[PDB]
Amino acid sequence: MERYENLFAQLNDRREGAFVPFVTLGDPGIEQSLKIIDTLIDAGADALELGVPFSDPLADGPTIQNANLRAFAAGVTPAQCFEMLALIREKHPTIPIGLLMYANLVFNNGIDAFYARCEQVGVDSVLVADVPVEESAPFRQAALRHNIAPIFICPPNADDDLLRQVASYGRGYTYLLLPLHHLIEKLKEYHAAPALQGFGISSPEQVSAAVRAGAAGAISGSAIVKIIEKNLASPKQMLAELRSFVSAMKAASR
Amino acid sequence: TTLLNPYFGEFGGMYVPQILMPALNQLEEAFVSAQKDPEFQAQFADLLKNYAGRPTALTKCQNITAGTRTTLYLKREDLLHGGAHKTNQVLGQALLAKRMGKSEIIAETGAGQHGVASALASALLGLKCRIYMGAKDVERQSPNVFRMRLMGAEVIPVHSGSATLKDACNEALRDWSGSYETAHYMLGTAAGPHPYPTIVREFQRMIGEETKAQILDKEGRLPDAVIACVGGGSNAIGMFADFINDTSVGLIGVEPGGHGIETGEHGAPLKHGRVGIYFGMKAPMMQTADGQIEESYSISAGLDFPSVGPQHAYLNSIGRADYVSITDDEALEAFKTLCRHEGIIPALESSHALAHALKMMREQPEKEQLLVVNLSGRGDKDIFTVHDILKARGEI
Ligand SMILES: Cc1ncc(COP(=O)(O)O)c(/C=N/[C@@H](CO)C(=O)O)c1O
Ligand code: NA
Ligand code: NA
Repeated sequence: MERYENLFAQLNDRREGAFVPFVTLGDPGIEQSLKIIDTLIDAGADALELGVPFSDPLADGPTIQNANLRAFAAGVTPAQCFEMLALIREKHPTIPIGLLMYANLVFNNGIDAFYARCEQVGVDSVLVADVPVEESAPFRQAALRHNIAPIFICPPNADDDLLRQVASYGRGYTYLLLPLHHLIEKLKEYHAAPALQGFGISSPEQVSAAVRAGAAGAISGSAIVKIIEKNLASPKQMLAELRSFVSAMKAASR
Repeated sequence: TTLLNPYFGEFGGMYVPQILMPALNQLEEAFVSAQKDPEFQAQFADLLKNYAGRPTALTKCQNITAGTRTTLYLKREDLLHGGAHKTNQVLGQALLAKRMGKSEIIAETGAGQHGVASALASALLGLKCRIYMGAKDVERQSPNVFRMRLMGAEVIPVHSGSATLKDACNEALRDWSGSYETAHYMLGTAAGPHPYPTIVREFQRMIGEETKAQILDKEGRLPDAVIACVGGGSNAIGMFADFINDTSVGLIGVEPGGHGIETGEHGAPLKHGRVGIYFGMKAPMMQTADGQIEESYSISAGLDFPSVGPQHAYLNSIGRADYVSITDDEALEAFKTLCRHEGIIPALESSHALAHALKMMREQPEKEQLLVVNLSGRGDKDIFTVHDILKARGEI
């Protein structure tokens, strides 16, 4: 499919940035997670980034560490996450769906088989958090064979060699985390997938700022999860607060 | 691009977030440079000799082999300053930290022995040391926590995940990814992302080099086999390395069998786990069927690393080294036997290596064999654990 290509073309028509929330699948439970995700979409999310709970998320800070713990407390497994992904896609045919994965969960039952299941359930991209471009070949190849975009992080300490590699290897979008203008213009020069800024995006002004700097949009890596954490005792207030937040963040992409 | 091969056959690699790759490349370059630098080697040699106490004895055990055709030597890393082999490679890594202009050390620890070694090296060499330790481990290792603190290190309990060694490993990597301009990550075993398996081997290889010289002096020939416990793989690869090209010499690594392999309550991923990708490397893992990382179980606290170094996985795959397991009860018996018959109190980790040598002897008592066991540490730290077990049984 071409879900990212179609989204960016549509956003470019409307002079609009993308806003992409992250949440952990199955946090704080499967049912509530499904409702959370439909609320994010209804409220204006342009795409989703979805985590699968993993025992040892060594690229994640405390907010997401705790989300994983909640999902494990609810007994959430990768198999259940894939059942969730199929249901999400069946409800929402055009929204790009990206996974944030740890390498062991991709490798566990075979790299090719993992990407084949992603294709079957309708996932569009996979970012493997602990696979640097240097180790990425079998992941990117399997992704592309199954019509999945492999997503790479361009970190704050990126050099030119890395920019060229990420530009060559990535698809869908570049996950942006040396001057910001430099990275963004260099990525465009090298024909990289459109850049989404993912560093500490927690307020509307940061969305506007990302677009102004020339990025195609912004990813909220943990702010959505923080709202879940804060509202655990009140499922209905949780949804209300998520709606208000996503609405505000999307409004800022204009 | 790296200077050195990050893999041992299919095992190893650099499976870290992209943000950490510059830290690994910097460390590899500093190591390669250090290995060609006579000044670095002389400073390392001086600390090993005059601070740590190398060379360590090779003790012939006078009583335990009586009535058999086994001759058994113990390489006495229990006599190194700090009471275990961990001290050797911390001194080398602390010097690499200084070579790179770092002023701070991060370390992970499970049983606390690597944490103590990191703390003592940091105190000697003027580095600010922080140690991550799973909260469950902190609770059960108050003596070591206190030593680390007496030596001026900050000990940070880790409450995420299982609150054990793996979780402490994650936290150390998280810290380093933000702090690597000023801090060095002093990884405690021959595992993790390249270049650590290589560095840790080269900074432990004096164990085997000395053993070779000592056994030649005393016996006029190489050993038939050298035997070492395997938690993450550092003391074993330190003993093995200099013998790898001596193809007649057996290399035997002993993983913890815990309550027995068939119970699943063990720590023997090399022979009984499944290859996965975690902690920066592709290696055999303790893991669930759906790929969640699990803990290693052993009576011994130090055989808790839930994977194994990739060079061991490689040496096994090609048949150069053989790996076996020893249960809690076998290790405990070997502990008691060495105390009573040789007057040496061995670490419970090391007791796993000794137990397998005793099995080699007892199973075939008329087989002529010259064995060396790496005695990776002393067992003072274990006497309460042993006491509690012997009382529970009713032996005391
Ligand atoms: C006296 C002794 N012998 C062997 C080992 C086993 O480690 P390798 O296989 O030699 O690397 C250890 C380990 N201890 C670690 C993990 O808890 C630590 O202290 O942090 C040890 O303390
Ligand atoms: Na004898
Ligand atoms: Na292990």
